This record gives sequence, structure tokens and C-alpha cells, in this order.
Amino acid sequence: VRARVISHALKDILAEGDKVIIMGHKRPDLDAIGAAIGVSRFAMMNNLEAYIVLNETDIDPTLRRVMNEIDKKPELRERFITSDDAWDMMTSKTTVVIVDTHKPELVLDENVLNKANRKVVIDHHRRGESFISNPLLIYMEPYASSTAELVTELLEYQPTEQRLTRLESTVMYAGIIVDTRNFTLRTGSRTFDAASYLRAHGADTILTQHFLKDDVDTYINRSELIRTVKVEDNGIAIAHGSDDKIYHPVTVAQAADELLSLEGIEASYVVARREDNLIGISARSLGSVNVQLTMEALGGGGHLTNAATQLKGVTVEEAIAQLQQAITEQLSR
Amino acid sequence: VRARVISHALKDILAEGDKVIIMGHKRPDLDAIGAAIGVSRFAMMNNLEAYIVLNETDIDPTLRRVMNEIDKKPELRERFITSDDAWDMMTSKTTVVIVDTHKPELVLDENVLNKANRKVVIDHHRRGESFISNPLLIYMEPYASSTAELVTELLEYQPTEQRLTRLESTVMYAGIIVDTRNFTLRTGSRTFDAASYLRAHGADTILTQHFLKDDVDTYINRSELIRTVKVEDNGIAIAHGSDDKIYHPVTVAQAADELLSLEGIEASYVVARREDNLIGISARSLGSVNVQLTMEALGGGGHLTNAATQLKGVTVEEAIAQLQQAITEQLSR
Ligand SMILES: [Mn+2]
Ligand SMILES: [Mn+2]
Ligand SMILES: [Mn+2]
Ligand SMILES: [Mn+2]
Repeated sequence: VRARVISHALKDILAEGDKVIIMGHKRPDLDAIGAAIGVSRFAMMNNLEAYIVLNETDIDPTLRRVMNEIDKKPELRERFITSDDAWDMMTSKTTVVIVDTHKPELVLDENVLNKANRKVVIDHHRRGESFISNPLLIYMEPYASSTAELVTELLEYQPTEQRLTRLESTVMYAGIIVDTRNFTLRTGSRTFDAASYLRAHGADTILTQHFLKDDVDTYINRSELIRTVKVEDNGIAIAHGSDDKIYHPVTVAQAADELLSLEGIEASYVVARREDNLIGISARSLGSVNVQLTMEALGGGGHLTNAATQLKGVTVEEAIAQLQQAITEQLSR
Repeated sequence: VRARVISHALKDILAEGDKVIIMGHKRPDLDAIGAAIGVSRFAMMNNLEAYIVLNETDIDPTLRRVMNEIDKKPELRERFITSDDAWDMMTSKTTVVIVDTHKPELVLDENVLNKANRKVVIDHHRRGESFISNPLLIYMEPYASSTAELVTELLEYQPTEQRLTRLESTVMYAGIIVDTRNFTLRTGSRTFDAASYLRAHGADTILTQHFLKDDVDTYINRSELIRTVKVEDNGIAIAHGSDDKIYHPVTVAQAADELLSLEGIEASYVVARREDNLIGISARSLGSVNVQLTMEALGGGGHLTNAATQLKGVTVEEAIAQLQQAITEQLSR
């Protein structure tokens, strides 16, 4: 019933101003874009005027794959405008809806935020210190999977002559996929209700997969690391890169994450050269083995299930030796 | 709609007999076991007495992880009985419910089936030549994801005091996950509606992950195949094992599955030696390339997205050339 009330109050706020400007966070991912797209359908269902703020430099390679689809459909492509155009078209009666963030310094264009007199915030994160000043409406649900999930709930209570389209529901659906790691994290019954709504409007599994495809080369580098793993009887897994090959930190972190998906692994440590004189270790855990303590013992840190260190002046071999020492230490307490 | 009527018609049939015996197919997977668990909760929501037929020899390694969790953490185990105990227990007033199959010779214990005078069939496969004899109720829905999805909908209409437990809903949920490959196949809005109901009752997505983890050797063998892939500009990918290394057929199929998650791959063909005189090829596609036609051209077959063949007396290099001949013949324009 609470989404129903938010939904009708947002419709009133939007109808009230002269148009709607929608913005997510700097370097938008598919949830910020999908949420923004959902709010522009919200406005349209009510024959209101709405735009989504996006600059060419905001479009990372995952987003470019979405934009290539959006370009095939002008009703949808025409809603996207630059920061400059957004600035130029705003009056004191324009409503800016901020999606998928709540912190002024994270918003995609802070200057557009500063220009605005009427603000709405829809977000699924834990509110901290800074916060959008004087919103007319706040829809925050730190338990929700994603802003797409939140906006999908608002859509249900709005007129249906101008329905969510197939492409639009696919982008929203992909945002939920990215934020939940395919219904693996932060996923509640309401996440599945949002998926059902999106799916009933044609959200396309295959196109979503197309957006999220992995590169062949990075799959092959990640698996070079993994193919070396050795797993001890207590579930401790160690994998490494060879001493004269430098690995991208992103690949090392992924390999560490990927080891946890395999049977029998309680915690993973992946040791790979980072530079000419620098060895990285990425550490992950299911949650029983504390990889933070072992990385701290080696001059790094992070969290209980996710930590790392960088070791100056050692080979990969020596790094592996110092890690085994730290692990033994910790295990004998 | 059909769901509401079937749910009340099922409750009448089950309460009219003296008890309920539930069976899936031989070598049961998680959808068979979760659907059976769901049916037995359907019985208990109505204070009927219900059991599921399972013998020790029916328990594969995946099912064994489920049964270990069931022994350690609930009392679900008492509702599982051997073929013999089921036999000893049935009368002409016992209702046998068949889940997730409809062919007599695939039923877990065909003698239990033949003793039943009262039968019910719930299945999501396409009806075929043989079929259960003279059932009191047939619920066949070929477009549903899974029998777990079908049974979940029936539970929604039943009294709610004796609620589905957390672990019961997890196993039901795991059978959806397996049958849909994590919501990428045969997944409609009703599939998500069933996932919502299960998650609301505590279905644990992390425990589900634990049940399904692949082992390290399989990852490694599989990535040995994936690393050879060559992707053509038309989306056609071929990978292969060397001519002197035998691969497990499961690993070949999984390698072909996994190539479809990579950028630029519309159809994958994985060529690898199966015996000293036999080459296997597994083929998968995202729906634009008909790998059924390709494998039919090489003396095999299967479906539009999933096909295979086996080639006698050739090297993998010979098998590859025959495959490329068939490919360019199939897609020449
Ligand atoms: Mn985001
Ligand atoms: Mn988000
Ligand atoms: Mn099955
Ligand atoms: Mn099934």
C-alpha cells in the first residue's frame, strides 16, 4: 500500500511542474539507466514531458551496447539529452528526479542538481551524511535489490494505455540482473514480483545476456589463474599467475570471486604479479574463514569476505610462501 | 485460473483416499524432488498423510547434498520412504501422485505405480506416446518452467496454517533454478511469481548455490576446451580438444554452453575425442543459428539451440573440416 501512495504522490508532483528531468549517478550502470527509463515511462503514461540526462562521456562499453539498441527506436532515443541541453531547458518549475543515488556529489551532473528547485530521490542504498537538499518526495528502501525494482512498483499503479515497452522493460530487467548478480544477491520476493511485471511486458532474456557478455580474452586470462588452484582439506584454495606475467587487478579479483563458485572452496587466495616489483593477492571467503586477518598480516586489508594486499619486492613464489605462513599462523590462532 | 480449479480438485482427490504416495522419475533431479516435496506440503496443509518414494540407489551426488542438509537441519527425512515400504503401505484407496514425468517406464518405481488404483499426474513436458494409465487428474502444462513452478501455484489456494518451511521452499526453488538455468530458459512471469512465493517462505538462494557447485576438475577441463575457441565474424565459434586427449561428454556439453556467454558468439561447436575411435561434437546457439540442422548434416541431431553428433574413425582435425563444410553449406548466404 506504501508503493501505491508513493506512486500517486509522484504523479501529482510530476504533473505539477512544467516537465521532468531524470538523472542517476556518475558513470551510470544498467540499474541507473533502467531506473531512469522507468521514470520516463512513468511520466509518459501520464502524458508528461520527460528527459534522461546522459553525456557521451558517460557511456562505458556495457552502456554502449544498450544504446545501440535504444538507437533503433526514436521514441526512446529522443528522451536522452546532454547536461547542457538539460541545463538550458530547466526552469524553477522543472522536477529533477534523482535515481539510484542520494548523494549530491555522486549525481551525474551536480550543476543540473544545483539548478533544480523541485527534486525527487528514488534509491535503494543506505543513507549517510550528505543527501539531496529539500526533496519533495523520497522513496528509499535499503532492502530493495535495485532502483529498477522500486520504480517498477510505482509503474503498477499508473494508467496503462501507454504501457512499458519491450525494450524499456528489458533495460530495467537487466539493471536488476546486474545489481542482484542474477538473483543471487539482495534478492527478495519483491525483486521477483518486479521481474514478473517486467517479464509480462516482454523483458527479453537473450538481449539482457547480450548486454552482459564477457570478452573471450578476459575469460581466458581469468582461467589461466584458476587452472593452477590447489585446495587444501580445510577448504583453503590458492591460485597463482606465473612470475613473469602481469595480470590486470580486475582479472585477479574475478578469479578470486570465481573460485568461491567451485565445490569445496571455503576461501580463495589468488597471487599474481601486478608490476615489475609488486605482487598482488586478492582474497575471498564464503564467510567462515576471515580473509581480512590474513591480508592484514601481510600489510593489506579489506573485509571479512573480501580483502587484498600488495607485496613489494618479492617473486610470486615468495609471495605464495609468505601467504602460506600467514595462513598457518592464523589457523593455529 | 486453471491453477485454482486444479488445486481444489487435487485437494478433493487426496482427502478422498486414505493417504498420498508421491513419486517422480528414475534418477530424480531437484525439480522432481522439489515438486514432490511441494505435493507433500500440499497434503499436510490439509492434514493429510503423505510420503515420497526415494531409495538410496536413487540418490546422485547433487541429491546427496540436499539429503545431507535435510538430515542435519529439519525433519523432512521422515517423509521419505523406500519402494518396499511404499508397497507395504498402499491400499486400493491410496492416491499415488506422479510428479515431473508422465511415462510409466520412467516412474521411479513402476511396481508402486501398477499397484495404485488412484493416480494423479503433474508434469511440464510435452505429452508423448506412453502415458500413465487412467489417472483421476492430469495437470500437464508444457510451457511452464518446471514441475516446481506448477506445484507452487497449487499451494497458493490451500489453507495457510501449516506453511511451507524454509528448507522445503529452498529445494522447490532449486528445481526451478536447474530447470531454467537460473531464469534464462523457459521463464515466464508465472515462473517469477512462483519464485516470489518461494522466497517469501524463506527459499535460500545461497544454499541453492551450494547444492549446484561444479567441481574444480570440471572447471579446469572445460576451460582447456574454451581457450581454443576461434570466433568467426558471423558469430560461429569452434573450439576443440587435441586429438590425443579424451574428454568427458559432460565437459564437452558444458564447454559449448559456456561459450554462449562470451562476446560475439551466436553459435558454438565443441569438437573433442570421446573414444579411441569416436569424435563427439556438442553444438549450442542463442536461437539465430539452427545447430540442429548442422548436426543433422553430420549424422546427429537434437534441437534448434542444442544438438550433438558423434563421428566414427576420424581425427579431431578431420571432424573440424567436416563441420566447417556443413556450416558454410548451411549458411552460404
Ligand atoms: Mn548503480
Ligand atoms: Mn542500483
Ligand atoms: Mn526432471
Ligand atoms: Mn522438470
